[PDB]
Amino acid sequence: KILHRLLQD
Amino acid sequence: KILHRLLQD
Amino acid sequence: ALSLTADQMVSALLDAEPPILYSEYDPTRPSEASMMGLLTNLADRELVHMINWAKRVPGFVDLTLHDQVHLLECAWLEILMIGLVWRSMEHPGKLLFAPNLLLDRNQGKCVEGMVEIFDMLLATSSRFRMMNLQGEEFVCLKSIILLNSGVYTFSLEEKDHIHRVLDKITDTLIHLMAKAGLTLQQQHQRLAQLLLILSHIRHMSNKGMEHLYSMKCKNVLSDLLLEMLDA
Amino acid sequence: LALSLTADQMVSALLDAEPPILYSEFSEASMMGLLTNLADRELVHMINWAKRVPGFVDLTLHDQVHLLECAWLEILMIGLVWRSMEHPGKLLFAPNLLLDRNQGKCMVEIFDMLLATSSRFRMMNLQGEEFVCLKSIILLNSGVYTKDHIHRVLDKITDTLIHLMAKAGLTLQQQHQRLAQLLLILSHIRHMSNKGMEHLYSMKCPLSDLLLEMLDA
Ligand SMILES: O=S1C(c2ccc(O)cc2Cl)=CC=C1c1ccc(O)cc1Cl
Repeated sequence: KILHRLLQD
Repeated sequence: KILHRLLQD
Repeated sequence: ALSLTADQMVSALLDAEPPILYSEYDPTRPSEASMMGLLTNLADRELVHMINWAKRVPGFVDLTLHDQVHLLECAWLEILMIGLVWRSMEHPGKLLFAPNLLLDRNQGKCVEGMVEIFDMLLATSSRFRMMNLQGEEFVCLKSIILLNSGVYTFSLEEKDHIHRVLDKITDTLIHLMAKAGLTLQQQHQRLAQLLLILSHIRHMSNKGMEHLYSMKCKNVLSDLLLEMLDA
Repeated sequence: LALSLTADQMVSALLDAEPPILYSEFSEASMMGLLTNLADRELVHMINWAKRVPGFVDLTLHDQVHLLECAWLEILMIGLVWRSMEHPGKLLFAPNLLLDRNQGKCMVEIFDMLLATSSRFRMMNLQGEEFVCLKSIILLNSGVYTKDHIHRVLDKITDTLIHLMAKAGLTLQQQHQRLAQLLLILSHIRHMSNKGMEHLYSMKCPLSDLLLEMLDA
């Protein structure tokens, strides 16, 4: 889940 | 075209 | 059409309301194909009443026939769904397609993909209930869908007439909520709340078309409804 | 904290979080490669813009994902329509990427609807403070059905939108009429998004893993 990564950074 | 006939009654 | 009072506006819409139809459904018997034919046959008979209801909406009669055809074939499913959502307002967890055709979420699982549309219709019905939508605001919202869902695609100063009628129905919505004892802030919020619903009704319609265009080729329908799809 | 704002600091917060206007780097394959590459770089800024929308950070991470997945194409379209405003008959995808209806061949159905929306924003003379409010409403509304906090923030953006029209000197009738005209446009942006989603699914399945992840939802 790439969207999970950008929402955390 | 049924939509045309039902609109002119 | 433009000089009617807001009190005269709601009575014209409430008088033009189509009837509630029944289906040929019989619980001596249960199929996903048979249940699909009941929804299609019911929607086809309702389209005949909707075409006559649209002609009684203020401002719709003044438009050209080519524009009347375009507004209906772009919003017919939206009108059918918001009507279904309205009839199922006080039947929580179930969709009242007809007084004899009352289905829950478990029966929408027989047909494929429709559960997402089914639960979205249920969520819209629960939204109307927690807001306690009135019939006067419902006939206004349904008239907005008819004049708005196909206005951007289209001879221009008939479009300006359409926006003038839309502006009057907005004042009619504000007039009703001002009579129910709400402050101007509460009127603007409820006005915004109601029109945001139409974005989801629009969404469910586009999802309904895409599913209706899959069983068409797969042959799992009427001639009038097939004309609405071939458009 | 989103609920305690004055409509002025709500406007100043959304305008401060505005994403940049990116640039692009006409066959059917080359033009598709440019638009999808531009949209992929815009997805990264919108994600950071979404976190700066007051009230969005207070949501569950899974809820943040669902709202962004349901409205990412809507946000890109109302931005394109807004950038393309003072360019009638043209869609300003990027300052160096200005396309006409003739280039829409190589789509043309969604292209004219985007041009029709931009002409509507010009006819109404849509202000920037109203535009960022409409874009925030799209983020929170388009996925709230698949919540009591979302609608409290939605009512606040409504109070902020009404305040903007009250400052410009419009009577109460002109306010709720323009309020209705703006929100009814969001039904067309929703319609253009769904018609764009079904084309990308057909046309694609080279796109990025992030953009492909937005489509598999
Ligand atoms: O508009 S598009 C788009 C875009 C890119 C940057 C933007 O700022 C806005 C958009 Cl709408 C990426 C792919 C598009 C697209 C391309 C072809 C087609 O048939 C349909 C669509 Cl929706």
